[PDB]
Amino acid sequence: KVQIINKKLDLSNVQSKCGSKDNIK
Amino acid sequence: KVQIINKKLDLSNVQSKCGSKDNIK
Amino acid sequence: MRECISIHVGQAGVQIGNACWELYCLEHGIQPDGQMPSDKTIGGGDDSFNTFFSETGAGKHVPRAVFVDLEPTVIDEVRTGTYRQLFHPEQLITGKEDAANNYARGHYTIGKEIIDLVLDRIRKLADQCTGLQGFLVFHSFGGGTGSGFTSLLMERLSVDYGKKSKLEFSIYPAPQVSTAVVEPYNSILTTHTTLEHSDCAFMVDNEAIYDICRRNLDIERPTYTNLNRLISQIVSSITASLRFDGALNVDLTEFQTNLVPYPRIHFPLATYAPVISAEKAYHEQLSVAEITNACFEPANQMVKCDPRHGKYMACCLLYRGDVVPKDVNAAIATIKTKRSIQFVDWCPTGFKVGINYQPPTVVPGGDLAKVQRAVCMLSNTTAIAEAWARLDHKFDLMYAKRAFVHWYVGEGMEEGEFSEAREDMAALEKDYEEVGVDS
Amino acid sequence: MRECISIHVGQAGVQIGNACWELYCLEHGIQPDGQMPSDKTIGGGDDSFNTFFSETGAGKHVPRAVFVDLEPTVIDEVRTGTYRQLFHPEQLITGKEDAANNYARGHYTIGKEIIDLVLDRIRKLADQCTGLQGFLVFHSFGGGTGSGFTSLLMERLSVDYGKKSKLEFSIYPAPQVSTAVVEPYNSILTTHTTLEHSDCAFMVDNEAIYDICRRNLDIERPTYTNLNRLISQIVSSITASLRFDGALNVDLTEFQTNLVPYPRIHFPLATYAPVISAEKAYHEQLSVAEITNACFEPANQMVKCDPRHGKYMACCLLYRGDVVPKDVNAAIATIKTKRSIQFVDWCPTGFKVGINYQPPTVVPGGDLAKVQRAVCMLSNTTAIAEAWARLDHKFDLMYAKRAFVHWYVGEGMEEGEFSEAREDMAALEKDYEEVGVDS
Amino acid sequence: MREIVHIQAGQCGNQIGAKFWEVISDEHGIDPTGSYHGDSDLQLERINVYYNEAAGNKYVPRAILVDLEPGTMDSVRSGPFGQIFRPDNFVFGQSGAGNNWAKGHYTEGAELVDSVLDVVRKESESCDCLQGFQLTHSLGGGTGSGMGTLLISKIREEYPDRIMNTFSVVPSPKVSDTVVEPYNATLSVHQLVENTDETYCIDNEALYDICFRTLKLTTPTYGDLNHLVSATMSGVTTCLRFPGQLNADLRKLAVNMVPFPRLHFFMPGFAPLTSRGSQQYRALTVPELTQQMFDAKNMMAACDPRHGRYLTVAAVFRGRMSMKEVDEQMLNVQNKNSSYFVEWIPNNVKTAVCDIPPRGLKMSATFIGNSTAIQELFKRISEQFTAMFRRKAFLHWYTGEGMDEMEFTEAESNMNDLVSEYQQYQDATA
Amino acid sequence: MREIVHIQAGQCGNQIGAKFWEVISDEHGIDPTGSYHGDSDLQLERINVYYNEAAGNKYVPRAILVDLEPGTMDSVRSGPFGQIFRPDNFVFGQSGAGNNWAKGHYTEGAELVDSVLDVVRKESESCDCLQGFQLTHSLGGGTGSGMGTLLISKIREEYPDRIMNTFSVVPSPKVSDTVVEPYNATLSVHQLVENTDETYCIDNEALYDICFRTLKLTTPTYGDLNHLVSATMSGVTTCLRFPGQLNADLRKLAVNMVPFPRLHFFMPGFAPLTSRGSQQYRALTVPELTQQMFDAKNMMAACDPRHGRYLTVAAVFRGRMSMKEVDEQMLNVQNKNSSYFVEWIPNNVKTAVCDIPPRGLKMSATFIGNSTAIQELFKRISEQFTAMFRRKAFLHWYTGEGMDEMEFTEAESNMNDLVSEYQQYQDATA
Ligand SMILES: Nc1nc2c(ncn2[C@@H]2O[C@H](COP(=O)(O)OP(=O)(O)OP(=O)(O)O)[C@@H](O)[C@H]2O)c(=O)[nH]1
Ligand SMILES: Nc1nc2c(ncn2[C@@H]2O[C@H](COP(=O)(O)OP(=O)(O)OP(=O)(O)O)[C@@H](O)[C@H]2O)c(=O)[nH]1
Ligand SMILES: Nc1nc2c(ncn2[C@@H]2O[C@H](COP(=O)(O)OP(=O)(O)O)[C@@H](O)[C@H]2O)c(=O)[nH]1
Ligand SMILES: Nc1nc2c(ncn2[C@@H]2O[C@H](COP(=O)(O)OP(=O)(O)O)[C@@H](O)[C@H]2O)c(=O)[nH]1
Ligand SMILES: [Mg+2]
Ligand SMILES: [Mg+2]
Repeated sequence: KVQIINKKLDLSNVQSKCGSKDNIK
Repeated sequence: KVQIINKKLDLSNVQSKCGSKDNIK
Repeated sequence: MRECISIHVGQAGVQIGNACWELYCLEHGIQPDGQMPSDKTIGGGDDSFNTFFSETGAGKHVPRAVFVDLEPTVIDEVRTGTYRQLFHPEQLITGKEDAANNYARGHYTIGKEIIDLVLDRIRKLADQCTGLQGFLVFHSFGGGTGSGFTSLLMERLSVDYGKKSKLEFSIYPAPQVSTAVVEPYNSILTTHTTLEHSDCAFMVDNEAIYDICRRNLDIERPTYTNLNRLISQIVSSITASLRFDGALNVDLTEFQTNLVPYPRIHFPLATYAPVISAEKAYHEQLSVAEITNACFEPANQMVKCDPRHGKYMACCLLYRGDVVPKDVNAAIATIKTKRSIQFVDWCPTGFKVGINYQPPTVVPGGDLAKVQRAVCMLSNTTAIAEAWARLDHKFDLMYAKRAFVHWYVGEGMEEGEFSEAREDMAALEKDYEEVGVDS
Repeated sequence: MRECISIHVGQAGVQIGNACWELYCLEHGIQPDGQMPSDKTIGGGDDSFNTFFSETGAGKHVPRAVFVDLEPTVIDEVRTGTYRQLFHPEQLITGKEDAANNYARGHYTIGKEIIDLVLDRIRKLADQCTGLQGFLVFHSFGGGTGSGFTSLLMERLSVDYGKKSKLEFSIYPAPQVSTAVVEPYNSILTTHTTLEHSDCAFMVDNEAIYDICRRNLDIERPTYTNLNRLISQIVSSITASLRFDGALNVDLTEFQTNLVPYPRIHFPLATYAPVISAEKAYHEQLSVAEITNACFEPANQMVKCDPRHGKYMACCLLYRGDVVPKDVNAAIATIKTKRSIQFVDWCPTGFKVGINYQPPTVVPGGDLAKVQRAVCMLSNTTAIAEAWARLDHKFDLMYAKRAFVHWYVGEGMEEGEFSEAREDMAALEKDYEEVGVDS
Repeated sequence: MREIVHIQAGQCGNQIGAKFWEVISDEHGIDPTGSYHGDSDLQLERINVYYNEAAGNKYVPRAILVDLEPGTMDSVRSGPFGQIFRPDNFVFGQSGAGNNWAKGHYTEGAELVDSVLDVVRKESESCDCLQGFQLTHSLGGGTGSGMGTLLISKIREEYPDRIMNTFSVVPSPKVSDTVVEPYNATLSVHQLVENTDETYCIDNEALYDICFRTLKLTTPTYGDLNHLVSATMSGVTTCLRFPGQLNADLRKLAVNMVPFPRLHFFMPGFAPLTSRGSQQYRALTVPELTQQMFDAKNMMAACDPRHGRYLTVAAVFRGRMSMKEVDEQMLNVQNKNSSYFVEWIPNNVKTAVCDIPPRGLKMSATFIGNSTAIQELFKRISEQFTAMFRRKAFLHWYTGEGMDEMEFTEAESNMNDLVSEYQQYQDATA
Repeated sequence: MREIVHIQAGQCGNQIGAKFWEVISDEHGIDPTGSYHGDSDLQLERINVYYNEAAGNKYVPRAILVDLEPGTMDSVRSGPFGQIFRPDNFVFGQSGAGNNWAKGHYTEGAELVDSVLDVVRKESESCDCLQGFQLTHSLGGGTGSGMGTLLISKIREEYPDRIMNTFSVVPSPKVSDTVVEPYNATLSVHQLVENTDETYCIDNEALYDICFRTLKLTTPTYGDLNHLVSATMSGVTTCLRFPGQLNADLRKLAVNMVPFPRLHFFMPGFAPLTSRGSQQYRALTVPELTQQMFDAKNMMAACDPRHGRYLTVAAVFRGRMSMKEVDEQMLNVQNKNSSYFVEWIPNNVKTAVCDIPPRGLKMSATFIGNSTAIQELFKRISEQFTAMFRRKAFLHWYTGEGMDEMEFTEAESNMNDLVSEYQQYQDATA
């Protein structure tokens, strides 16, 4: 009467941190 | 109940490739 | 003059430290008992090794090193080895139970017991220095004691000193070979906690060193001995600019000034050339251009990856020995001309060069043939993004089922730490993907 | 100054390479260990052998050669022979299974495994050269490894460099003697794939060398030893114009400029004279005119064929040693006067001449008597069209029943390749028939 | 330094541990008098991990002997190495268990456990750094099973942060030696799965198969099987005693080898194993050891591992070797047989290398595998136990000791849940 | 480097291979202890192609012994060279085949083939570069025939890209030694023609004729016939071991000698062969070896090759020779006897020269011929098999092992088709 501990894992939406485009304008 | 694998082989019509007569005129 | 403290953490740290200090004692002519066979000057002079060896008593040189581990066996092996009378007895700090490849242990449970003693010894060593410039930390990501205690010590040192440079030499988890089942978690947690506190961490790979040994050194059974010797050669070539006068000297700050374009991308790949066996040494003419060209061959990378899959952001060429600057100029021009090597568009000046007069020295009983010139190269390329993605994929595969998670959770590692580390690693991958896009 | 890379592929390639490098080391006075018994100049000078031998270390000369084979036995014989300490260990590349006289294997299945390593070594050798002019490839048509891997390497080199000359010395299948049953298929496929990628391929024949040995050298049991020695003499006479200063020097490009009238007809026949035993050497006065006349005798052709059956399109006379240009002028005028030798009408100027001062050198324990002058002759004649027709007839006889065809088909050699090769060989025969018709 | 308290319980305990201490005393140069007469400094460098030094060059093995009848202890005391053991640690009863787990756990063990635990505390307080407890015992044996379960529970309560390792002799798939072995095994695992850190499953039948097949032995004894088990035990803790290129203590093995808290059973193996005559025709290389380890016929557990998949693999090597060689062999193993490893664990193999080879060998290797195939053992035990319990087979012998039907019911339910967990973790799920 | 796995099966297998390993150990300077005590570096230069080195200067022949009754293996183990073979590779059953191919292929071989294939895989994984498999066995023998067919099928499935060479003892044209030899031979070839790369046909009767006629022997033994067969076997693979002016491995022979996939049977020959007294009156030249090779009385096959034509001819020479001499002799042979070669194959002869002569000879040569004349063997076998099958002669002995009439029918039909193919390829067609 057991069930495996499986979780739905996702890194859904991760943005970059280095502002490599901040001076693109 | 077999037959030899004989094929009718021919190099029928082969033309030259070097234009040795291109400037004959 | 200038000073640098070498910190060795964990199994790989202590072993690489043994190799490195053997190589230093060979280069500077320092006997295993701290004495000099040509002990004509005592307590000063140049004698440029004042950076790595402090002067005590009369004629005894003491290395500025701190060996830390939670398992006393390797430190005891140091305490009974050839250099047992070289190191100061107060430089060898031991716990009584290693971290069992559990980052949580070495970071929270066991590391907190000796971190204060380690920091006190580091402060005592640094207070004896006048031009302290950098800290060298040797550790492996997979090793729990190395990983966890290194993360803790890096945080503590970043808090205590702040403006001193922090360089790391670390063994990246091999893409195929592994020694611990939980290397993904330890690696991900250590990277997440270490990223913003390190100036430059140099990547090496034992599998790449296996391939290099087999191909170039013609050695079929290269145990950790040859690996440690090659790593020590690389470290010595990096520190030779400080230890010996060169035609173009390079301090330690220039490395992070030239190799780190963004504060979050500071993982350059180490290479080394020439690496030839003594048998083919007499069938080869090692010119400057040939070594420079061999440095950029993908088969000579100390990290298993394909540099052709990404682009270079910065490359540092450190030459040693009989090196002519004109030949280096022409070789760099040729390398830039080679269309198979791509650099990021936003870095039109992608090379930094340094030339030191001191030629490399071969350890007696070693593997490499003696050469009159050698080149240590350090390159920051976007090719390691694929290795980061592989590590993140392995972490996801193991974490979707919470495999090994109870071991970390029991030590106080709250579960949300893994989610935070995973998101931060995804952000690092996004950073690499964004910086690699031209415009 | 100028440079040339010698590539030896297959059994015959490696054996002829052994003979050739022995002859070169004898001519330039280079000891088997790369040293010079008169080592008074190191790393430069003239010392004109800089073309074939690179300067490494201090006093060690390293031949610019690459030995490739899929069967390691002959390369190991080189690795344990007299010149094992001469060649660079990285110049000897081996597979682990030869092509079994199957062109399909060496071209597709096995050759693709080491072609990249061979090309990388070739690029590393070429990057050390400054005036690289030509590539020398030694191979036999019948040999599978030779044939298939040579075709593959020729395609790859033609793609990579393009404008560097590509000369071949190859053993034409003997009209009567054979060593493999499937020599027709391998020969036809190799010729079809190699034709448009070679600048000039020099033809030799083991049966013709047997006849030459028996008639001129008076040797009843001339194994591959005498064959290889004669081939090496021819190769050395061809390269002497580069290696030594002459009264009329000839580079490598002049050969394909003077011998190739049409891009598809580049198969000159090699000859050599004088070839006399030491016993009749003291009953003979070897003048220039006599050697020139003996060069055009059908009994001295290195390829079993009758030059009287066709016409000459180009003839290169390379003289060595005590040679007076006036005597060469008169001898060429006499040869042109001789009405039994026919040249194509569209080539009124059918001779090219070169005179080098260096006399030929006899290998100790050799077969040929020492002479003060020798002539190596290279002639492009339409007489080889009959040999091409014979090979095509044998191919038709074997292919009408699909004999041995499954062996090639299994390796991925699609059946239409044989039809394409047959039509291309018929087109080559048509080319020879058309260029041989006056107007 | 790190110290290991070896607890011996039952007939398996006493015999296997007598052979084990013989082997350990041989490795460290300790003669049957306790005086050190070795030839290398490494023998005394880490002699304190299994020995206490009483001044006079005499070393006492840190072992505790437990039994319920003095016969086996008399046999041990009168045999070889009898005088090295300090006689303080021969703690025995008088009634015996009679192979009844209920008896040995609730009456005789309940009477003797106070003395046994006092001895345990005495040996633990004298330690410098207690690392873990090693227990040698059988499951079918009433003394072994009951006394071991009771002692493991009590010591786990006493030291919840130490390593609890057990080497248990499991029931054989064909030839059982005890009528009430299934109930003893069920009730034993019902506590072992809760209190222990890791358990190594040894089957005597697999050892007999290895002895007749590989070693070509015609008259194997329980003592020679104990020699094999002792070689395995010595290989397990070689890193706690001698240096090496890559060391691994017991906690590192527990961390790397137990993915989830309840799936801690392991299948041990050993290499090399050769007959005396065949020694002259086979070379000792790392590929040879690797092929002998990952072989179904060399598994000392009563299960063909090719029926399930592995979760974690530990391979501790002994002797001078190349790490590149071992790593390449492990890569070849994982690549050629990828279908035998769970998809949710990349890098399934853990490695370690000690520089000191066993006595008489150039190189060796100890295998430790965590395979889902071991569910066969637990499923067969559950089937036999259910079939016996439906008819109340021998049930009065256990109900007379204080047990009720509810304890058997809970034990069987937990066993079914453990089997179901092993079956659940065979799903790739990805 | 290239390695050859020699598989011995049947009585022919065991005896012929014992003599073969005697000869091979003599050529490489390996004494009956396995220790190298030779005198030339070339003996160890390619010692690994047939030997595995176990540290201690001992070399183990990479051979696998297979049988269904331990008598022949006991005779081999107790005889000369018994201790060099590592005893791991004596894999035998207990029932024997009783000369019944059906038994040895479906019951006893079916029981023993798992162990035999495990041994094969063990020997193959230890190789550096597996080149091909050599099988020595008889066709009339039930053990040889059945076990060989089963093993060849299984190994061909296991390694489809390796060379499968067999040296089979074929039925004699006059004196048969087994009552059920025709059925065994038919059912054996029905699988050999499908799974093998090339098969060398040895007849004991032709060997007896050569022994009484050429060698002038009065009391020839099966061991001396095995000596001749072993000299042939050593001459076949001399290029895999020693350098020479022109080398040829096994795949080169398979490519040059098999024109069409089903016509892979070859007739072996050997030269020189002289009596002891006549050695003092005949010189050893290449013309002498050439005339001895292309001689009907020197063919070890049970057929006069002058009745048909050759498709491919292999002539591997040993010893210092002139290539011009050999080539001129081959030209003379092809020119004077052009009517014995098929018109659709120009350049019928393949050549190779090894620089190391056999022990005691200045020069030698091994003959391998692919002649259409071998259709006589297959036609006689088909006639005898049909005559026996019409009356169901001994049919119950095979139907009791699981065979039906359809398997015999298919075997006979395939045999008739093979004979018809050989007859078809005798047409000049041009
Ligand atoms: N190149 C090289 N790598 C090493 C060496 N020693 C250990 N490693 C690497 O270190 C990794 C394991 O981490 P360790 O350093 O051994 O462990 P640790 O730092 O002692 O920390 P713990 O896990 O608590 O033992 C392995 O993947 C090895 O590749 C060495 O001497 N040379
Ligand atoms: N003149 C001369 N010819 C040779 C020599 N060696 C081999 N040959 C010729 O080479 C032909 C056979 O091809 P090989 O070169 O031996 O075969 P390979 O190049 O090794 O390729 P494989 O077929 O795969 O073995 C024969 O017809 C010989 O005439 C040699 O030393 N001298
Ligand atoms: N390997 C091994 N197994 C043993 C030995 N002695 C007994 N056994 C096993 O242990 C079981 C007997 O249980 P035992 O411990 O003697 O009974 P207890 O008094 O109730 O503990 C049997 O199944 C035996 O197979 C031994 O010396 N070696
Ligand atoms: N050349 C040779 N032939 C043999 C030898 N022993 C047996 N034979 C032949 O093999 C056949 C016997 O089959 P055999 O293999 O012994 O029976 P099996 O047990 O069913 O395999 C007979 O026709 C013999 O002529 C031998 O030592 N040398
Ligand atoms: Mg550690
Ligand atoms: Mg070859």
